[PDB]
Amino acid sequence: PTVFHKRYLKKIRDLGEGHFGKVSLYCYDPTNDGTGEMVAVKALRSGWKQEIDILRTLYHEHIIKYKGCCEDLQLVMEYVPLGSLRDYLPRHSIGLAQLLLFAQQICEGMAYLHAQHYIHRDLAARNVLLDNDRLVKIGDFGLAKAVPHEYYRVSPVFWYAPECLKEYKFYYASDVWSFGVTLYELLTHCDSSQSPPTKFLELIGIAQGQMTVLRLTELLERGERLPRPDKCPCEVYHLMKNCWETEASFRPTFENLIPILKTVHEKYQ
Ligand SMILES: O=C1N=Cc2nc(-c3c(F)cccc3F)cc(Nc3ccc(C(=O)N4CCCC4)cc3)c21
Repeated sequence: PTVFHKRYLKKIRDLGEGHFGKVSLYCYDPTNDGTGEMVAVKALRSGWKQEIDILRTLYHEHIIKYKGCCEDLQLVMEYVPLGSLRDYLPRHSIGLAQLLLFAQQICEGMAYLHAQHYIHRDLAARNVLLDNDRLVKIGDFGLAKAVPHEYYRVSPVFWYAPECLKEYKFYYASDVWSFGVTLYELLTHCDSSQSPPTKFLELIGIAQGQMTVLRLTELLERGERLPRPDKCPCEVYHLMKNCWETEASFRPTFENLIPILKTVHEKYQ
């Protein structure tokens, strides 16, 4: 039942490019009548095996469902046709309350992941999938690692805390910084023109590209941050800034954020 066979799997289309692999849509049809379920299949070496071993362990309402494996090994997951928040939000006017629900849902999945002693390492809107209108699922565990220790010794730098950029140490609290950035993306409706790379490169400029990471590190340590999104309530932006505390230990955990987001969700609903 965990094993899928190459002969009964037929390709429909490519879905995208993740960390250490391409994601493709297949229909898995043993019966030969298109009755069988549609599945997302990710394909590749050392780190690839790790993504299979990680996601095999994980089971949660807001983590993408592992279905099985296949001999090319390939990783078979549930298919979520609505795709990512990065894809979805630019075309669908979604209200503030729904966005906060998604935010709550991300933290519940991340709180689960951390309790299993894993860090994600690319928590970004491109890796948050919609199952349905009020159900996010976190995808792409290609950079995910098992914490040995308080951190893993290590790249999407515009989502990364100063300690990752400077000291090459990824903490549980580093994922919370990234969540802060993801929350910024949701509140801008994942608008390209307001994206973290666009905004940070406006602040840094591109006259000296060899020192992008240095200049990014320096501005963050100066206390400069991404602006408040249009129509974002002040309360919510403070929560963002709390996730972007320079000192990692002053950031809330994902367990701390859940009841806060529940209450903020209930306010604007
Ligand atoms: O269903 C899935 N099961 C796992 C998984 N992973 C990803 C994924 C990821 F999480 C991170 C990075 C890259 C990825 F591909 C995406 C994905 N569903 C997708 C659904 C629709 C489109 C699509 O039709 N698009 C997109 C642009 C407009 C056209 C594409 C992908 C799934």
